Amino acid sequence: GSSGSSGEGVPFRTVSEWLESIKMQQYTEHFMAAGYTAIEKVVQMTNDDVKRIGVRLPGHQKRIAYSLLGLKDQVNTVGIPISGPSSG
Repeated sequence: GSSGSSGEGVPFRTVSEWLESIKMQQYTEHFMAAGYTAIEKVVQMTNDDVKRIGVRLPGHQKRIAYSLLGLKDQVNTVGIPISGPSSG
């Protein structure tokens, strides 16, 4: 352990900036009604939820589901993500 620069987490602050990123802002109206106005809850929802919110298509589903993975991953990471070319 060590004390220094801490923080970081979720990349987006609103569900709009998140959905719009994957061309799914049109579904935002549904996400809110379902109770996913905040990314904090948008990550809690399961794959099935993505089908209940309104999305019935295969693509629109994966498009969001795949995006959810990065959300839970971002909040998990204490700082910046790993990479190849980096000292240490």
